[PDB]
Amino acid sequence: HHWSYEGENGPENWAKLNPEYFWCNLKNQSPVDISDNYKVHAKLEKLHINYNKAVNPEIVNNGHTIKVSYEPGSYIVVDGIKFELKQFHFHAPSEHKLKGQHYPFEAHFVHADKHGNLAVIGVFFKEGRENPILEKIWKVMPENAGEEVKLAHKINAEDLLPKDRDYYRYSGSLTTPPCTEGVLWIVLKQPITASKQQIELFKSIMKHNNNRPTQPINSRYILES
Amino acid sequence: HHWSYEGENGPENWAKLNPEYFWCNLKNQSPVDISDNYKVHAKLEKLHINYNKAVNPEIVNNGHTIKVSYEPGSYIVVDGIKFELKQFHFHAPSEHKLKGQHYPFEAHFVHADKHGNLAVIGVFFKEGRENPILEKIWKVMPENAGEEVKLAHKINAEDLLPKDRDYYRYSGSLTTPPCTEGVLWIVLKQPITASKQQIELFKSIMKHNNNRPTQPINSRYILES
Ligand SMILES: [Zn+2]
Ligand SMILES: [Zn+2]
Repeated sequence: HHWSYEGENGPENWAKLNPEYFWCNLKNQSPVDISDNYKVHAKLEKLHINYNKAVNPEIVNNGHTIKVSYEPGSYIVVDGIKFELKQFHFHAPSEHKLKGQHYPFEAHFVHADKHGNLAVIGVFFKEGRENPILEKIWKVMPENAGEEVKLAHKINAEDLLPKDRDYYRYSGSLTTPPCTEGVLWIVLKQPITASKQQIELFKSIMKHNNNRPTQPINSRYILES
Repeated sequence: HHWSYEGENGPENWAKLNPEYFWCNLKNQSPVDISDNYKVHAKLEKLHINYNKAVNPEIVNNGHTIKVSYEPGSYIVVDGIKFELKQFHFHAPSEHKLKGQHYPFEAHFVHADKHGNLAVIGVFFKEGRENPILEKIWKVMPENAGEEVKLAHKINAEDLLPKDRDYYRYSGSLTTPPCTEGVLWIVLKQPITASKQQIELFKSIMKHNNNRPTQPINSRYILES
């Protein structure tokens, strides 16, 4: 009964598939179109990002994305709370839209506080210079679902963030089942770059687009730092 | 199967009473503590309130609150959408807190667009001069649960609002079962007043407090105009 991005098990049917996926049909779902009608400017706190190197992380093709596990000890501080970075993974094209338009590629940095509350940092990619930290992961990326390899290199997830740290903030959900809500989303405004070849290798390995369609904003607003 | 504000069928157990009440345990519930920690100023549209008189409305004591039915044709316009006023009702002490403080009294004006989406305006009351609309309703409010009477007067809900129309805005839920989420909350900054007699009679008829405890803010911000 595997959920997918297409067909009878695609995103419109996710909540039907499994009693745990009831969230996918509710009112505060992600991703969203970031458009002017419901974004406002606000005085938001500076992003506090405290990342160390991950030594030899595991790289997993779970059939829906390429996921990189992160060793404990790296965190962000939001609203006073520490959220520890657990993993990051990729979507092509982007899940979030900017005024109705996709980016070719999006990375999600998934964090959890000590009670398991989630915060995700989203980073957009535009075509351009090959990203060389991406190139370390791509070189060894398992091509088939359910496969895991150990990267024999150190990597720092900070190198996959823009230097400019202005952001959008809203309250949403995981974008794959079970689609749990109460997720803090922080989407960085400035994209970084990846090569067209890096993006296309990811797409052929994924074999299909792996972005969930944007969801109704409902009674939410998006905040802009 | 019946719900209440205390005991075995009180707020922490609402979700167990009825499968339709699953919302009551999720992550975007109301009311909330309006706290400096997660409140930010923002450029928000002016409230557009277009209320006409309601001729001889029904007043119901449903065991949970005193509810006043409003005649069709009065509405607010938010984000371009017309929400028609259906009813208003009362809580003592208030449901929302400010900086951890209750007000003695709170009114909720419940609106719904043509598809049933909900917008609620909250108004705080402090103890002071008597309110003249409240006086008309209080004169004939049913004292026991399950009773209805028709008011023999016209009233305009606009006279239950403050003159100053600054507000807090956030995405939330109904505060009674089924606790549906996707509710746009608009809480007016400026309290108006009810007399000691008005507050005492309401509390006496309700027999017990009828406010839901405040709920975790989770990943939300409260916007201030
Ligand atoms: Zn993701
Ligand atoms: Zn209410």
